[PDB]
Amino acid sequence: SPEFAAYKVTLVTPTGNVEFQCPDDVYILDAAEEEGIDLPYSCRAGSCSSCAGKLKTGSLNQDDQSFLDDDQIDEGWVLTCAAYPVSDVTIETHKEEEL
Ligand code: FES
Repeated sequence: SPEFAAYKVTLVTPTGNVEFQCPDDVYILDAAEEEGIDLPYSCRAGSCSSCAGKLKTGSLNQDDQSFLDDDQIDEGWVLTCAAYPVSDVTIETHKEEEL
């Protein structure tokens, strides 16, 4: 394993696909915001539905999330404020209305 790593995040947002590198120790939301992408949120603490997305491709660490149940994680749900990439990932954002 590397001392330092980042992963390519592809977000499929309502206004288009956007891509950026996300450090492996920065949450998806935080890294998107630093690149000027506006994503939904409210609690920023892993305990609500606001920042929900769907993982389409790759792997995440969501140890820091709590609101999604184990079946929802198995089904690909993501709380973007509380998720770290562990590989390159593609995530569809703005999926709250779907819960
Ligand atoms: S903004 Fe509440 S869980 Fe992410």
